[PDB]
Amino acid sequence: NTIQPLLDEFCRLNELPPLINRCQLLVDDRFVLYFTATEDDALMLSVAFGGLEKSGELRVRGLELLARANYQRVGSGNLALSLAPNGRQLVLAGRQPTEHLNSANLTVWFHEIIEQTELWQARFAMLDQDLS
Amino acid sequence: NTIQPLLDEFCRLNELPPLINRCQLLVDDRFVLYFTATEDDALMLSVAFGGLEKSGELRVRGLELLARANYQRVGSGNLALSLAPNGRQLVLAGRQPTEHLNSANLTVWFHEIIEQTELWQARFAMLDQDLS
Repeated sequence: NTIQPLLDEFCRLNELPPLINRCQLLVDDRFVLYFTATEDDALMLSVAFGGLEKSGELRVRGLELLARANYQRVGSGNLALSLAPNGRQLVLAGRQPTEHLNSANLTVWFHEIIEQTELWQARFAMLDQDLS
Repeated sequence: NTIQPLLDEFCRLNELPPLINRCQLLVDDRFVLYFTATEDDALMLSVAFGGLEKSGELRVRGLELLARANYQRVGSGNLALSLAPNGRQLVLAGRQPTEHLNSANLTVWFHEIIEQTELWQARFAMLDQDLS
């Protein structure tokens, strides 16, 4: 119904600190996942996993990867890759109506986005892994 | 397919042809809207509304607009912009499980993707409107 009871049950089941506007939770000592209650009865999950180079070929390479990655399916909730307004931060986010959410599949969705984060962080970091 | 009756009721509700994998519907004599049954028991709407310049600074400006577009909510939240595998076509597309899809909310969605299509077509075309 409302997000707070579902988040409490979610936090209980997976053993996570309490959650509050929006709230955040640190995951695996590595990512900050944000939990936002939209206006139209949906819960958004968003995570910043990296950054785009400021300029040059490396920016363009990351930009071409960004643009194409959203064509295939990224995850549940219409998970999508994007760039924050500062032009630098790489973000994975999606939202789902709270009406169809309960603790179990909120838990599968949490594990899906963490999984996809790690894969995308890896892929973007591998653009600049060559040493001369 | 299991969702053919819903589509046929959605069409017939909206004065539209019946629909065939995937179906294509020509909308307002301007857009070819695709309906796809995904392998996730989901319905995917997709529309190609334009294309990125093949190369040069106008391509990069299109890529920058592409990467930022998906940070905001597009429509409700179940729509994202992407570049097609061919690297040219700009695509608006979103997924939703058939589970709760009814003819009513498939109508609100179908009007939303067409509306967002018109918005983003205009925005990308405004990248190249100055004449010297």
